[PDB]
Amino acid sequence: KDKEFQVLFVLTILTLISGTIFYSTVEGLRPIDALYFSVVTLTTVGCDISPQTDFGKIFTILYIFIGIGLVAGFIHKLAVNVQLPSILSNLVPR
Amino acid sequence: DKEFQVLFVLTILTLISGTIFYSTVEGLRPIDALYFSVVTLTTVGCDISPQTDFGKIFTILYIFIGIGLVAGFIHKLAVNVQLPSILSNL
Amino acid sequence: DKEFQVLFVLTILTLISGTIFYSTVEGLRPIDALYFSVVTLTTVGCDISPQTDFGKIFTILYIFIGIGLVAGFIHKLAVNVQLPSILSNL
Amino acid sequence: KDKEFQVLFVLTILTLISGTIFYSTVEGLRPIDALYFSVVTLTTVGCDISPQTDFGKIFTILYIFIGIGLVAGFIHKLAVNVQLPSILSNLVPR
Ligand SMILES: [K+]
Ligand SMILES: [K+]
Ligand SMILES: [Rb+]
Ligand SMILES: [Rb+]
Ligand SMILES: [Rb+]
Ligand SMILES: [Rb+]
Repeated sequence: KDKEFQVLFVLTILTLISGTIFYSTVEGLRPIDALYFSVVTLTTVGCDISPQTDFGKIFTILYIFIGIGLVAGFIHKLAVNVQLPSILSNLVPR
Repeated sequence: DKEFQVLFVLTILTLISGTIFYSTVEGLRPIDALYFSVVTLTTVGCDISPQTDFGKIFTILYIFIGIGLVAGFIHKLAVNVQLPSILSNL
Repeated sequence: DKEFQVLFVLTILTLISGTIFYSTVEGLRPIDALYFSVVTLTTVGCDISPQTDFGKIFTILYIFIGIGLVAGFIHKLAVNVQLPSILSNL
Repeated sequence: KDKEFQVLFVLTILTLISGTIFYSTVEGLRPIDALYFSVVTLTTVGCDISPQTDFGKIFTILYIFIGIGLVAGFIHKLAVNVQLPSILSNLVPR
């Protein structure tokens, strides 16, 4: 078990929870839409919508700067600790 | 190089999976479904988004499932594409 | 850590430079100019684009000038932000 | 002088030239807008516009897959061979 991976996972879940609550409260999005906006923002995919309120713009700025680094670290650890071992195991002739 | 070959195959299958899902669930044309799948997993982004809740949840999982895969494929593809030029001018 | 400090400063100045340019040349409000600068250099992207040719050329140069800087800053910021949690649960 | 950096530079310039010509021809954009769309696409920033024609969609797909890797490699080499040495030199007390 990788502690760095566990922390990055919990931090990402809390980050996405925080984003969902914020955008559904301040920007008036449905929780599902708020979660989607948080995910596509922190993975840098982006969305067709932007925050309308100045508070949403400021939060999104800070959210982006801390969130991108965490999610990116989680995606890296997810690739090397889970997806890559699973791919390798699944390529073994049995 | 079997490393690049497997990354290609995985990327193809992932993109196929997205094209099928978005063309059937989100009603996009196949070419538009593929485009959405590609720009989503490469993080270029689109000027549309899934309008169904089912499509939103899928795109979230689709991103985490495929974003790292496509990143690895783009890297290996870059190496193979530029290596002839590096070797020629060297 | 002076490494993180200099990356912070450089990022601040780059973002300030974009906010000034986009608020004056592209007529955005300062907060919107900053938002555009941030989402452009982090590659999140925006639902607008510069409408003047001068703004387009600037954003092209602005991307190549700052994209690598912000990437390095986001990495160092990530390390500093998560390191207390790593150490606490270890 | 770094040959890898030189090749990555020339390849990026040719890639952006190719994109500009394509999008101004097939998608009917002004050359400046075509170049902008090529840059923001290959850096993954994205644009508010998407290709309208099916040929533009297919080209953009292939363009993205080859273009992102090259531009990303150029940006890396630009950071380590040019921007970072320049920053370090500019931080030297004189
Ligand atoms: K975008
Ligand atoms: K967009
Ligand atoms: Rb809400
Ligand atoms: Rb044109
Ligand atoms: Rb991106
Ligand atoms: Rb984007």
